[PDB]
Amino acid sequence: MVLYFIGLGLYDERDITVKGLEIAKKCDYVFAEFYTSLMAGTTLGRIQKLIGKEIRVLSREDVELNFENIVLPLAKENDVAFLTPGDPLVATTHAELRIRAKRAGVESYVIHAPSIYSAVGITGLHIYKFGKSATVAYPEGNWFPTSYYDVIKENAERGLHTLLFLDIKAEKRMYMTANEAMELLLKVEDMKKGGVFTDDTLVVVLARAGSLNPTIRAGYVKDLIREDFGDPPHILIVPGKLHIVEAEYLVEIAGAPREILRVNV
Amino acid sequence: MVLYFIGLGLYDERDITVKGLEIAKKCDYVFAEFYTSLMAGTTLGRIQKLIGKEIRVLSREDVELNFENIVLPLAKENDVAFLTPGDPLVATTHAELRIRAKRAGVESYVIHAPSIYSAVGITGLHIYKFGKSATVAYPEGNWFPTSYYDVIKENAERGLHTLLFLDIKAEKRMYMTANEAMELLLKVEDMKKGGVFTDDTLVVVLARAGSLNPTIRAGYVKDLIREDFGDPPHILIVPGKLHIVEAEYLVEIAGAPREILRVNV
Ligand SMILES: Nc1ncnc2c1ncn2[C@@H]1O[C@H](CSCC[C@H](N)C(=O)O)[C@@H](O)[C@H]1O
Repeated sequence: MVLYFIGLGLYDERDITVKGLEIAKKCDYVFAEFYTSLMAGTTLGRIQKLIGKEIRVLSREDVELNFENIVLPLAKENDVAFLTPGDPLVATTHAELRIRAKRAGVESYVIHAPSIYSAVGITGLHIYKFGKSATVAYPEGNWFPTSYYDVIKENAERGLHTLLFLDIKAEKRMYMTANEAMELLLKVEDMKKGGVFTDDTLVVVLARAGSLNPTIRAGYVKDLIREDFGDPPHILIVPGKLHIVEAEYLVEIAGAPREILRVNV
Repeated sequence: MVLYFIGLGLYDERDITVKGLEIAKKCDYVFAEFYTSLMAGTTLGRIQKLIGKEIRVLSREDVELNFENIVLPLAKENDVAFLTPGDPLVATTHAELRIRAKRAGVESYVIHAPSIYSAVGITGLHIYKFGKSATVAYPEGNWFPTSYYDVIKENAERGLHTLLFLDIKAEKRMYMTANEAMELLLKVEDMKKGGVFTDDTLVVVLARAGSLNPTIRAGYVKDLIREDFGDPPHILIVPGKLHIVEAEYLVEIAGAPREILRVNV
């Protein structure tokens, strides 16, 4: 009669909360999805071992098209857990699943966990200053999405920071790197000429948030575009005007140039 | 040798991540602050019991004025942890404490935890649509804060949602309710008259996020301003233009008026 949406957190199998782990252990059935994002610092086997339960992985179609046929039936007469990377319901499509639960006569509860949306606070940038968020998607065929460029423009215009989620081919386990993201943005700039993202733009890269050793780097595009930020996942941030306290953190903690103190404050 | 900033999560002691617990358990000294937020479902004793260490609570003055005199000295010869509600670097000024650690020759690490900033996903509103955030501060003396009103206006103009952190007076044990926040906004509206926040404005309230049964309610101010949302902490949200799926969730899960389903595109 109960469905639990449990977040797995940021990077490895220990990023789940104590509450989530204990609840998952008591569930009769445990499902999971790894298409909204991945858990780069662990494996399905390591998560299964920690939970002590067999974990049935569901694809995007399994969830979007057949959630009520695969998960809800068992949730009708048993305690069922649905695991997702990060914090449940941050991914736009998750919320709706709670409605399906209601219509199936199944109760649902949400067990939160850290999300990159909030973890970016480790960059030293004030969370309240983050504006609208966006995703940089790989272009392909004759399709070249550029909406994320406009998000940056509108946020920076109001002195706000822009969080850019980078594309990921979950099934193929291919992660877009911050370098690839910067290359694309310069390419979009060259096409839109809005002076939004250039070699002189200050950016912040956060890699492997959740790990005890994430890479946090800040600097101008011209200097970071070919820097090695380590293994995925990577997140790119284009900050707006900085509070001096933000700038000092970037310099002291993220190795940013002293120049940002006079150019971006 | 090291200093750990470990988040405790949204509501109770089990909201800490497994990573944070295992690390805290092995630290020599454990400090904490409980003035940046309110964990309404636990107590110091329960947290102490879970971690198996005596937790020394620090006041805002202890931290802001003497963090380097109380915490850092020990971190030079021991493994020290600093616990905080939610995520240690979200809507707090704790990030700057990492600079003090550095300048003191102390390596610091951050362990994230569920944050109210991302937990808002449970309201059904798309996280990427949230714009700048703000804090509704208690007026004091002849000083009546109003900056949060302009944040809502700017976000609403762009079709973005606004997350409003509500004030807290930890030592005085005062936790601002959504009702009180709504009252203050109506007053600011009377002054500025920007038509930003009125009796007809649609709002969303989230109370005690993190608990298994948080209060999630959506409706018009005139109808919710006197409603009982349960014990604090509370958060208030002023949605921008809604996607149909957001409206459906607000109606099905947050009990909003069915008329909002009819979106004005
Ligand atoms: N569990 C909860 N439920 C509802 N609101 C919460 C909450 N936790 C925090 N808040 C809101 O956020 C304010 C504190 S600001 C600090 C937030 C904390 N660092 C975090 O990451 O969660 C509270 O006064 C309240 O307005």
